[PDB]
This record gives sequence, C-alpha cells and structure tokens, in this order.
Amino acid sequence: GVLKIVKVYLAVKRRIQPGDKMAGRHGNKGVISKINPIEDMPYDENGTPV
Amino acid sequence: EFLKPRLVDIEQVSSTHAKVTLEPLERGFGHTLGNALRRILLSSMPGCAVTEVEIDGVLHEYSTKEGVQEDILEILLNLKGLAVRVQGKDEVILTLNKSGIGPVTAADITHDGDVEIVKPQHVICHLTDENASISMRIKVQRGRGYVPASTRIHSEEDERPIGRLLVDACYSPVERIAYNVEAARVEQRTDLDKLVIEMETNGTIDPEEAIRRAATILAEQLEAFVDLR
Repeated sequence: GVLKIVKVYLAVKRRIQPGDKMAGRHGNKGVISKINPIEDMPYDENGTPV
Repeated sequence: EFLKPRLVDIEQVSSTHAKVTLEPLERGFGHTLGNALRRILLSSMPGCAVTEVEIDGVLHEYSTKEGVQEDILEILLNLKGLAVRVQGKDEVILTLNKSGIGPVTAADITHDGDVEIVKPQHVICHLTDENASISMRIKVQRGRGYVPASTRIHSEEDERPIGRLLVDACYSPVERIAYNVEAARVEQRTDLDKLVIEMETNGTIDPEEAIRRAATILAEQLEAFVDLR
C-alpha cells in the first residue's frame, strides 16, 4: 500500500537564550538566567569583560 | 567653578588602538565620565556590517560550494567579521568575483569609491580548483547594536528563496574600552586629574568622532531631565 515516500530534511538554528541548560565538565549544570549586556558585564583593569 | 574637560591628546598607536586624553577634570567627575562614556561607546556606537549575501549557484547556507575549501556557513561567518567603512550611504551592494587557486581575501572585492576595506588581508575563503569561480553580492547596511537574522524579516516578508543568506549583524565598531583617571602635574591646582580612554576597535571608526557622538547622546538624554515638565 506504500507507493511513494518523500523525506524532507529541515535544518534550524538554535541560539542560546534564557533557560537553556549549560554545564561544565564537573557536574556544575545551570540554567541561563538572562543575557547580560556587554557593558553591564564586569570588566577587569584592561577593559576586557567576562 | 568647574574646569571643563577638553581633548588634549588622541594617540593612534595602531589603526585599531587609540588613546584619547581628556583634561582637566575635577575629583569624582573622572570616574563618572569614564563609566558613562564607556557604556555609551559599548552600547550605541553605530557602524556597518554584512547583512545579506547572495552567492551564485547556491540555494541555502547548508550546502557546499564547488572547489572551495570552506563551507558556505564558514564563508558567511568569515564575512560577518569583515571590517568595512562606508561614507555617504547607509546601503551599499559590493560584488566579489574571483577564480583560480588562492586565498580569496578582503582585497578582492570590486573597488568602489564610497567603500573602504580596513583590513585587505582578511581571508574570506579559499579556492582549490583552477576552474572554480566564485561570485557573491554582499549587502552592507549602517546600523547600531546587534540585529540577529532571526528577528529581522523582509519588508513584505517575501524575498528570493535562493538568496537571502542572512548574516547576523554586529554593527558595533568598538570591541574594548578601558579608562583610567590619573593625577596630572598641574602648576595651578593639585586636585586635577586626566581621563585616559584606551580604545580598541575594528578600525572603522574615528575615535574622536566616536567620543563626540557618545557625548552628544549623553547630553541629548540628559536634556529630558534638564527640560522637565
């Protein structure tokens, strides 16, 4: 009863947003609270933020 | 009663690194102005960035170009970081055509008088086949901040499916800003200091113009508080 099968592949971008689970390699999993603007981020003596 | 700051030195150690000295400033105003200017710089410096790409013979970014070392996705990522300075227009269409063995760098885009490539040595991609011919149209717009491709949509929301290789636009020309408040050996007072803003950018913006634009933005924002009703 199967005549034709059309398989369609969809590729989607997924970008980091508040809520995604991010972890290191030590069990320190956490959830993205918010995306903090670059100027609000703490910066060291050379102006290089984190 | 207050000694107004003034531009006393703009040292261009490199094309992407500049020290700007403001003098003189009273105690406390140094850090205040430094933080305000650093945040306005990092937040609201306009610039130009690659927005749309249309390579011939390519339907979507999830595909391969013939005789090209890198993926089309990698090519779009490399075009994202292309430092272009545009004078007089907010919407320009560059064309890049190339063929033969060699690294297709930023020096090979068709030259126009209203467009300048800050770094000609920026490697866009590579070609590995003698008959491999690459030809792309790059649309550059003038904007501010970061507008991801997913949020922005076409005006009528209907554009060429084969084209529309949308690249995320990082319009910000500045990448790092530090500021220091240092004691100045003034022969008139002893409480005066100088504000050294050390800026590292992509080379597409004049530091004096950027600082004046930041000051204009700050003054226009404070005008609402001053003119209160």
